[PDB]
Amino acid sequence: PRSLKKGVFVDDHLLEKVLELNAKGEKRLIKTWSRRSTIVPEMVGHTIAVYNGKQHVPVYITENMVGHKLGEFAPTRTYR
Amino acid sequence: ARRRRAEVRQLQPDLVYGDVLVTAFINKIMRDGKKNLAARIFYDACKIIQEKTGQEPLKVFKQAVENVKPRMEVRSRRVGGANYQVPMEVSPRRQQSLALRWLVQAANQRPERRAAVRIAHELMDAAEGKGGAVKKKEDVERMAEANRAYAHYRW
Amino acid sequence: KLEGELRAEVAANIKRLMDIGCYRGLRHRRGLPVRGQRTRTNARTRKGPRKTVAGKKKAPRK
Amino acid sequence: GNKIHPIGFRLGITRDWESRWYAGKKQYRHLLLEDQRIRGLLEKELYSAGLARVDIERAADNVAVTVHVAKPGVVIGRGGERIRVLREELAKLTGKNVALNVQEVQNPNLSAPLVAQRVAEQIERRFAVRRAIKQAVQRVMESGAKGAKVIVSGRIGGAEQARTEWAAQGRVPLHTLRANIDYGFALARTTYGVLGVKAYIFLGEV
Amino acid sequence: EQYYGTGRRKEAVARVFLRPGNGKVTVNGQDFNEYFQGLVRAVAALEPLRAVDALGRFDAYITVRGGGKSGQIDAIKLGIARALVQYNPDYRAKLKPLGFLTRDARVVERKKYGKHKARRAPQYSKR
Amino acid sequence: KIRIKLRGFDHKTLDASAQKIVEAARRSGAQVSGPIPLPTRVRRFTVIRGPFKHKDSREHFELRTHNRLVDIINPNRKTIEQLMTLDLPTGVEIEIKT
Amino acid sequence: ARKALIEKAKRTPKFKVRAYTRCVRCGRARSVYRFFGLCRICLRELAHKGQLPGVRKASW
RNA sequence: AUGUUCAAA
RNA sequence: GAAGAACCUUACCAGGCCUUGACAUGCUAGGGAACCCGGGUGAAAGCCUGGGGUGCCUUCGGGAGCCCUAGCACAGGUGCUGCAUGGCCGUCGUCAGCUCGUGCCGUGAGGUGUUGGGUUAAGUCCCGCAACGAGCGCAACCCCCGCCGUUAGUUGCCAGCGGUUCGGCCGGGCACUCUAACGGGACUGCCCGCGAAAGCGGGAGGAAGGAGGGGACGACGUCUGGUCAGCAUGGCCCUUACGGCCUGGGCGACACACGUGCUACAAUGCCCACUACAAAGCGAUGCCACCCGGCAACGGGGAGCUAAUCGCAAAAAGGUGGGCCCAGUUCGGAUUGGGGUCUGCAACCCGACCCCAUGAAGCCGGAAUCGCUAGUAAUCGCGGAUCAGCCAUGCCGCGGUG
Repeated sequence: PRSLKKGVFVDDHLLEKVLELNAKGEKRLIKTWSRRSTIVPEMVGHTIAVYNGKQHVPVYITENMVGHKLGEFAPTRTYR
Repeated sequence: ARRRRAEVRQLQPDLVYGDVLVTAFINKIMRDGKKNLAARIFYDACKIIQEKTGQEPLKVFKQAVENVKPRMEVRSRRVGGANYQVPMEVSPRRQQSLALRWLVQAANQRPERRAAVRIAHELMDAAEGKGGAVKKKEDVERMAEANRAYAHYRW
Repeated sequence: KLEGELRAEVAANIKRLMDIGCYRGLRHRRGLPVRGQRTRTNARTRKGPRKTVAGKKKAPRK
Repeated sequence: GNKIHPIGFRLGITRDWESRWYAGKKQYRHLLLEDQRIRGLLEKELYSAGLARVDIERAADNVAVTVHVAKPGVVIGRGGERIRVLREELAKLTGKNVALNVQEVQNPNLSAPLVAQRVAEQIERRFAVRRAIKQAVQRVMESGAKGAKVIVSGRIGGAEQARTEWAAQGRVPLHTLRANIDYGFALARTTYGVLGVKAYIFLGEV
Repeated sequence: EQYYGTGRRKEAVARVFLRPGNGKVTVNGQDFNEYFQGLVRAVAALEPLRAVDALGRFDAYITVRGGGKSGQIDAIKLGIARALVQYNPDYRAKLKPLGFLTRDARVVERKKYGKHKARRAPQYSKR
Repeated sequence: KIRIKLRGFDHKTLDASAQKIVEAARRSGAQVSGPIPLPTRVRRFTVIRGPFKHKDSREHFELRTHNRLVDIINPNRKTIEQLMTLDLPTGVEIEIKT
Repeated sequence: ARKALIEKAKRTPKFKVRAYTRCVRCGRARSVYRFFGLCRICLRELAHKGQLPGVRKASW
């Protein structure tokens, strides 16, 4: 039951940096500390590497995981 | 109470029978100061004592209290090592406090889903000489008079 | 959308965020609370009965 | 660690405030931070003058400020040249445009703050603490006062173990809410460390 | 012509105006039995009347504001007790021994810090 | 009809103040509505006595603000003469709205 | 309460949610009252001196 | 029933 | 400690970056010096950079506000030591005590006084006594609550009259409630009883008593009590860093153990509707009237307040009527799926709120253990500080029933 309102937020570090790669097709990697950003279609297919707060983990962004927020795919804590 | 001999709070008589003893019983039914619901329950009950019993409720009530007042009770006490349970009389004051308390307690120990009824039926049973209320009362006296050996520790 | 067909959906949902690296899904696997609550104490409704273990006494764990 | 400030305790009676001016909500915090800025410099400057109190009245962009001193001279200056420097250094802090009166202390020997500072200083100069104290109580007790008492913190004489020195004469009822006891505290930076100084003076009663 | 007596209880003020008449009571407009619609205690307020065989001899207009209908019932009871004296000051002799001319000073107790309710102190375990 | 509203911390610095305003204008305008009181608003500051712990130390501090009104109907030049520039207290602050 | 950490006065919040009271005398960020700009301690210290205009000791 | 030793103020 | 942890806070961790180095007063020297708008790179910080773009005073040599650079003061360190300290606080303990001066007793440590008898809440007071007095403490002097009067009436009411859209709305009126300032009131003062006295019991009047009820207030000292992380401060240590900036993470992990709490186990109950009594507070980018769109959170619009005269506000328990019919239930709400509002640059980690669905354990707690002596416990709702928002079921406070 999540909620932002009107204006799906996405930091434009990777945004305007991800679509620039949409011009030449895609690319081979990215890496942003903006785990705060929502995922938009243009991200699909791509492979953004998010920050644990220690590491840059490679996250393949597929359709099924659009609406989510990157960080939700880069675990923070280490347990068991 | 180290100093004075704490006098008893005098209660304003009943708003129907003008009987203080009744207010007392109603206060023992009350909980969270919801004195209305408390007064109601006791009156609804009095009208349940009128139906199922051709007698005046007020007299059934007083009769009850009477059979439920213990006249002897056991009070613990340390006497050379062990704690011998010394048997002794019960003040007129304490008799009431216990009688009323016991009634409400046993009453709320009954099954009938309705509060007002448990009180109604408990009171009656008490009058007849039966019921959880009179049990405790007779249990107390039994307790004393069964320890009537250490009664020379009169207290 | 009621009964079976519904439980089918819900189950279907969970299965999804569970198939994708999604965290919320891992909380289901691991069997721990999902809606970000404390798991150091009070999580019995999600963990089950306490599973007591041996411990460290003198160290005022009061 | 008990007992309240003898002043703050009596503020309702036998002791008025150091800043008596109305204000509120949006101003009060601003109009107060100022007062502290004021007092800040005065104490940093008028030390040798013998500071004792800084009343600060107000009404609107025309502040009061009535520094109380033992040596009103040192304050004023030559012909009144210093009361020019400060009084000006003042507005370079508060455009507010404010006065700067100066009352003299009738016997600095009945000013807890003074007696305190008096002792605080001696201690800094390396005088025998207990002596300085007894002396002080005497001076105070020897020039009026129905009672007095001084207290020095610890590390008396630079001793490795912090102690606490006394001295007192005549009634000094901290409990009586109506005594009129002047309280004064003085610090005392030192080669070996800080040592607080407390002065208590009792006058009349009712 | 008219008689007055205030009356305050547990933080309630009742303006009591007696007036030779039938014996009815207008509490804040509503009838005595209308404001106190269903309160086994109400009957109390007028007790100072029956005290000296009034009621069916007087009449009362009453303004009541503050507290709760229970506190008001006692303020009003005191009002009717006071006013009943400005009328005939001789009523004291019988009206007072009952204590109707007293102002029950029992008020809520301040909620002290450290405690849950002025007294109700927090509980401990293996102290 | 000049409505004056006086507020002060000292209940004397006002009764003195607002009272001057009454005797003054009482010789150049109406007769003044007398200095009417008005409820006081108190600010409580409950603070723990010492630093570090001792949750039950406390000690209360309040900053009570007092108010006064007056009200001078029938404004007549000389009124605004006896008042206009003849005040005295420092712990006071006015607001007027005729 | 390090000079360095009294960048609070810097306005420049980049976003106004990063703003924070701080004591206007000791920097005691932890329990600063608004009406005074002072922290629970200083407020108490000054109330004792009388430097808090019309701030007497409560009691009732 | 049991709960080591040791300095300064 | 925390009366407000998403970044901030923040002191920790990871990674990027800066070194005379977010704040203070200041020095020599070269230089552009107020300031305003963009771009490149970036997670942000930061770094690089384009650039509209200077008037001030002068002995005409040059000097200022402001600001960059290089070197400097030396700055900076919540880095160690609360057994080096100040300050402040907790604590025995609001307990009845702790002492001093002189005198007297004793070789002396010390004693006497402060003990004894009566009494008190009290080392309170009385009587006695080699003791006579005094200081800190008790009380008292200060604050809140208990009755009356004066002053003041835009709070208040047909109290009392005329009108009414019959709302105290209108005129009018200060009587009353009240508002806040001052004055009166209680002192065992009066009466009976005992007592040597203090005082104990009883009674009258009185709103009220025998200190009437609740605060503030903590003696000489104790604990090598607590805090160098609020601040202050001796000593030790660090100065490409044990300093500084930034982004992100952490302070919010879990097989478990404990403390303090919230909610609850149910019909003396739950739900819907109708209807009634409160106090203390807060309100300008702040409280938010009223009107509209939305089931709603909330959005749009917009009055008044700088607010006894408008708003938050509905008090809840309660009374009246209906539904439920003792069941893990119309108890209990956890938990989870979905939709959505709102604050904020931003709510994955990690906000609160709304609506639908979901609807766990729990059927009064073993040994053991805590609070409170009357308007108290118990129970019900209301406000505040902090504060964008909020994890408040906490804290401080208010009144209702009792």
